[PDB]
Amino acid sequence: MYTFVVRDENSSVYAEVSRLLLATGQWKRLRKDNPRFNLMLGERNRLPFGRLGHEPGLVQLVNYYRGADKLCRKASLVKLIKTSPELSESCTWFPESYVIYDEREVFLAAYNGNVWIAKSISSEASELLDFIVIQKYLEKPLLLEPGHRKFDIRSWVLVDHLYNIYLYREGVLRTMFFEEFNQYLMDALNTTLENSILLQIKHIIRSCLMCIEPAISTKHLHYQSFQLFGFDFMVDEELKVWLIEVNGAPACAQKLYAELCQGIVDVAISSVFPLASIFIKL
Amino acid sequence: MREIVHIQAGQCGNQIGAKFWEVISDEHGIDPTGSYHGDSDLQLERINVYYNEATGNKYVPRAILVDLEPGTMDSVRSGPFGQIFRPDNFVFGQSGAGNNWAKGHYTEGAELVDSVLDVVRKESESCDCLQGFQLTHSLGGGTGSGMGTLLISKIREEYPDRIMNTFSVMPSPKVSDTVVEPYNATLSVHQLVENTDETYCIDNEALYDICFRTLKLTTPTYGDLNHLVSATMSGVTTCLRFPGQLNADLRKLAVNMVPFPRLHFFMPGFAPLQYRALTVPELTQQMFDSKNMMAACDPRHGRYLTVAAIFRGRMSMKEVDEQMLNVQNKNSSYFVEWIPNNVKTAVCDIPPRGLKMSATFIGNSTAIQELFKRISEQFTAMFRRKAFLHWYTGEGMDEMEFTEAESNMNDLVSEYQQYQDA
Amino acid sequence: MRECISIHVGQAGVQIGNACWELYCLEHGIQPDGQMPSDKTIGGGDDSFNTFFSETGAGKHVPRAVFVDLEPTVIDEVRTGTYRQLFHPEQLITGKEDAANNYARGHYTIGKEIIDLVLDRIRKLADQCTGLQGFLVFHSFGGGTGSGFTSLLMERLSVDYGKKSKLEFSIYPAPQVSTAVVEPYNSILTTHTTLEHSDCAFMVDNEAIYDICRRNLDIERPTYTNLNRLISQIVSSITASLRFDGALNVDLTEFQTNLVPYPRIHFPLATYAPVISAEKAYHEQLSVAEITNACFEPANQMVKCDPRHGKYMACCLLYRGDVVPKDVNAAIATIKTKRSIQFVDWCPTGFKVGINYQPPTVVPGGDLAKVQRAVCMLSNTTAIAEAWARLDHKFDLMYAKRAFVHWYVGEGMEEGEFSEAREDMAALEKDYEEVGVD
Amino acid sequence: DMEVIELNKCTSGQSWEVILKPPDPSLEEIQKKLEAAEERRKYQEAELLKHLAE
Ligand SMILES: Nc1nc2c(ncn2[C@@H]2O[C@H](COP(=O)(O)OP(=O)(O)OP(=O)(O)O)[C@@H](O)[C@H]2O)c(=O)[nH]1
Ligand SMILES: Nc1nc2c(ncn2[C@@H]2O[C@H](COP(=O)(O)OP(=O)(O)O)[C@@H](O)[C@H]2O)c(=O)[nH]1
Ligand SMILES: CCOc1ccc(C2=Nn3c(nnc3-c3ccccc3OC)SC2)cc1
Ligand SMILES: [Ca+2]
Ligand SMILES: [Ca+2]
Ligand SMILES: [Mg+2]
Ligand SMILES: [Mg+2]
Repeated sequence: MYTFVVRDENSSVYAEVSRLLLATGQWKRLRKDNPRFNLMLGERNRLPFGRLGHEPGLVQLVNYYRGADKLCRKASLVKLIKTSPELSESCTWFPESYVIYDEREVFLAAYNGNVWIAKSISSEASELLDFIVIQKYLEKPLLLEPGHRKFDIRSWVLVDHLYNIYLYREGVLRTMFFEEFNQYLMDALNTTLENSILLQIKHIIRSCLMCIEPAISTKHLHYQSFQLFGFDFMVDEELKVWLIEVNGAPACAQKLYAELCQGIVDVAISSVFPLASIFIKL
Repeated sequence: MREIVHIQAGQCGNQIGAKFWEVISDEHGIDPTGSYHGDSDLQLERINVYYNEATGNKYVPRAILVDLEPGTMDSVRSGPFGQIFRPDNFVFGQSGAGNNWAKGHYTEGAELVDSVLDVVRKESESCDCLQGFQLTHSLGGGTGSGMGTLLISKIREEYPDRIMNTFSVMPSPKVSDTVVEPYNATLSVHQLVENTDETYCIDNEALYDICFRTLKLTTPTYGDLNHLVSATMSGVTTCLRFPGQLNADLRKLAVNMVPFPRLHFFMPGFAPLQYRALTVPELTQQMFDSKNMMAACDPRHGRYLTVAAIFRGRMSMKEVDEQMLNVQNKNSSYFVEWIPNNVKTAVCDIPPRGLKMSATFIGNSTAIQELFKRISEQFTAMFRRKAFLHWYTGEGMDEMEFTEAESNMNDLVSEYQQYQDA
Repeated sequence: MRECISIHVGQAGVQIGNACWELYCLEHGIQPDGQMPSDKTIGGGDDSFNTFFSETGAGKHVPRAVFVDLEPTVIDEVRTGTYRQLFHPEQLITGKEDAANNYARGHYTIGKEIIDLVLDRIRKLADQCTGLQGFLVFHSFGGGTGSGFTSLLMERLSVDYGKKSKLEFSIYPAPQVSTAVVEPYNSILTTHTTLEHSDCAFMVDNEAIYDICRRNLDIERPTYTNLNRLISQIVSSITASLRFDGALNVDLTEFQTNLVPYPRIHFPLATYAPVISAEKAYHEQLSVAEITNACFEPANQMVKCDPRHGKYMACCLLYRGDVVPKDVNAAIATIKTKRSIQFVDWCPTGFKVGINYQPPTVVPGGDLAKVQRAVCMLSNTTAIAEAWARLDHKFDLMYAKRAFVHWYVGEGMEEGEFSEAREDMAALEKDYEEVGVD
Repeated sequence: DMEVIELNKCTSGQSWEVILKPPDPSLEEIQKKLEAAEERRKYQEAELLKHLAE
């Protein structure tokens, strides 16, 4: 009989995870301030990672990685890539970005197709600076037919306590799932989703986590950690995958809630707390 | 040197007090004559806590026998370990209490209350460091209940910086002698709240259910009920009598087990209650079981403020720590979350007689309110018709004093309910 | 030569002191009766070991330490112990009844009675010093004596010895090895009081040592002996520079200069390596780079925390044994390219290194194996605030319900001191956040 | 590029510094605290002895 607490009511994903734990008959939900627990579904802002793994005879597990905010923030992601030797400036799959509060003089040098976009879209530099990071807007994206429309790809990644990178087989396209999207490529561009896009996707995901691995790894800590991430990609007309942003607490597709949340319990929860694959390992 | 002055008052208090001294004398290897015949030096390392060393290297129990009638104390002296007690410590009257708290606390009792303190003071002057006072009595009587609380009030006046500890025995309709027992109990509790630091609620109803349902005794006698108490008192004062890695000095017990100056009523528990040796997880499960509670209160109906457990005998200390932490994690809904690590456990290497290993339970549970509620229901039931009050009013008491005791106890219950919903 | 006086308050302070002074006598080759064959200058001398030892005409090397406890039961074991001929009878101070896990009882009630006696006994050893540096206080956050009396003692020492520095060796309370539940109460109170009197305090979490003695020494239930013998190794490595010839941390002043940039922030995170079991027959002797890299492992720290998410301000490396400067610097370069070592922008990213040629001495028959080389890292990390966060949270749980408060008010202390001590801790955690957190 | 500065060597050992990257209440006040707490103990005990006398 394992125990777990809930400290995030706004969580849409772990609302199903906590529901399945009570359906096993081997997991008991306790109060949100009860220190005697095995699993923790903490909040997003200011999570007390300090009070974890300090209870005698209790192997504690948290659904977040301390220090993963360097990858899930706008300004941090740009800084992380440019300052890491394993990523550096010469990064093929990451668009030209600049941090503006800085890299103001550096931005104007590369400015002199010239359209950018700021976030935390206009061809003129002056307007953008006056509004306020500034990323190079992909002026030539891949367009689906019929419709001549723009889209993006969401991939859910689960990393357990042993830091094993697992990629969900079922992705979504916020223009469409993989099975429908794969058929379109084979009929229009004469290629598969596995080779053209998914290969670059498995590269971006693996490279980012291995870069920040020795900074957030919980191999020799007093508490283990796991976290479900949400990568957002972009594909141009040359079939090249670009990295946009990484979400710390992402959402999931409606029909995929049953399958994905079950997988989280199996390889990220039951792997630590055994009871009485839908993931592609990288 | 941390010496404790033991006091037993009344019929009940003396009979269970005598059984207490029987067991610990066996544990410390003291024959009925008062000489030492043990085998280990651990039995004499902290022997000065309860025993006074005599002239011929004997050990005379630092205990005072008090009663208003010689009927009970003469039975103790004519008992198996009656020649071990100091002859001067036998202070008794002749009139009696007659199961009357009024006679014991105001009239007849006050005529002898000074005679006892003269023995109390004499036992205190020989103490290198007076630890506290240990009282053993019942609350359904007159001598132990009336004069007992009077001694407490008198001692506290003389010794304001000494710890007050009592082993109060609770009356019950099942095991009763009179009908005025709830009257005496209510009047005693009010005194125990304001003038004591520690109190072990020992319900005779719980002692009866244990003998009847668990021990399978078709007809339990007082002697059987005393065995449960005698073994319980042996477990509670284990660390006090035997050298431990915790260094118990009674005062620490008060600071740790009592979070609020009015909530200091504990629930004793013992396990096992046979040749087949029990294992560590078996002792732990029984120790928190409701069938081993000696206060007739269901732990699941309340929450534990503080919990102290002691394990005697040779056992895997690692496994003990695991099973204890196991209960807290499997039953976290019955432990308050505003007191971190409110469950401590120590291990004694010397087991009692008859058992290779045992476990004694002490818990300040808020479920003890049911004990005071049961008395309050029996009290008001009679007091609303002013029944049997002429036995008290004829001793100089008024109805106003009873009403104050009823209110003071009901307010105590409200406090236990207050922190139960925290 | 400048002498130093050690102070051991409470059961924790005394027993730990026993493990240290035992280890001290083994490193300097001092027999339990006080005799030292190595010391050729009988009766006098101003060597490196005279800072912690005084000499008589008989050739006895009397330690410059004072043991104080409200109960005799602990120090009486020292009076009849192996080193009974080592200490002078006036150095062992004992009272009647203890503080009973109560800060107020040990600071106000009983502490007032015996404070004048202790200071007089400390004055006895202070007059035997040509140039006293300061004091080393050994106590615990949990005990009523180690917290109550210590706080009062540290106040008087700042009055009678204002120009003297005072270092602490406090013991952080852990649930695995605890004696009371009001220890978070005692911990906060003694911290608030001694904060303005301590120049540098080294915290040692019992939970860490307990888990180190289980992981490395393969001991199921480690005793105080196993704990103290391990803590003594850390203290010995820190005070090695004081007891032996050196250039780094030669006095109690450099400890504050090289580790304490901000007065309030004087809690360095200590890390020791390696911890080897004696029962092990075949072991691989770890190299210089291997034990240095182990300093950035949470499983070898005195306080369990994650320095990766905290910023450093100053770091010191203390090596003992077969260690050469070439291998040390070679290790530091490698660590920077693997570990997340982040220093504050207002401090030089560097390391102060000290090397002692004499290998770490171990107690014969103990549980620690003899090593050829070791290292004790002293890093002032802002991630050590996690220790305060945990402790203050347990403080807020009980104080919100006003539990166990009357035991402190009944000893003369006011309820206002709780809030005062808590608002001070809330300001302390704010300081750490303004330095490390971006 | 690291720099070793202040290298001092002695029979007991040697020491240096490697750089990687450039950047009270008086006695009277205490006695008042103690005597104020002692007096409150006497007060709380006086109220106890008074209550018992009543
Ligand atoms: N490392 C170590 N910690 C100890 C030792 N003894 C006690 N402690 C810790 O200190 C805490 C309180 O014990 P002490 O500080 O020794 O209490 P005390 O000094 O006897 O003072 P009193 O409160 O009056 O009993 C406990 O929770 C332990 O965790 C020891 O010998 N070694
Ligand atoms: N457990 C136990 N309870 C007793 C014993 N003798 C009396 N009692 C309880 O004490 C109450 C009777 O009061 P009693 O002690 O005889 O009056 P007193 O001694 O003169 O004050 C009854 O409710 C009994 O439950 C005994 O030997 N064992
Ligand atoms: C929950 C709060 O934390 C505590 C800390 C310390 C104690 C002490 N135990 N103690 C004493 N006298 N009898 C006992 C005792 C009684 C029954 C069982 C086990 C015992 O402990 C060996 S003195 C202090 C108790 C609780
Ligand atoms: Ca008469
Ligand atoms: Ca000399
Ligand atoms: Mg009777
Ligand atoms: Mg002590």
